Amino acid sequence: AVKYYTLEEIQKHNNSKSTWLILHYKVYDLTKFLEEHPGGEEVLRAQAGGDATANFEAVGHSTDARELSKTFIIGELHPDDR
Ligand code: HEM
Repeated sequence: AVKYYTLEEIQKHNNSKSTWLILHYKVYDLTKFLEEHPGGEEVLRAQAGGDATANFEAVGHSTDARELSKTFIIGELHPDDR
């Protein structure tokens, strides 16, 4: 199962209270990951509300990181937005 969230909504979740972004048309809550993320908070938060696939892939991110991302998958991008 998965919950679908609208890009509208995701754009509201783009700051300290909620840092969510699209990667590969899925919604990753990194809100409680800001401090943890070795790349720093601002790098995600800058793209948050938007898609960051290109950045995520440009950075490579280890298999383990990709796997860890699943732990933050809170939903998919709504098909209306896809
Ligand atoms: C999907 C959620 C993400 C997870 C779980 C995650 C996890 C990690 C981890 C564990 C590292 C260490 C690199 C490694 O060992 O593979 C890292 C580095 C990094 N991440 Fe992420 N990341 C995520 C999303 C993003 C996003 C959206 C961006 C910002 C556009 C980003 C930018 C970076 C940068 C700049 C580094 C540092 C690379 C360096 O050391 O030069 N990450 N991330």
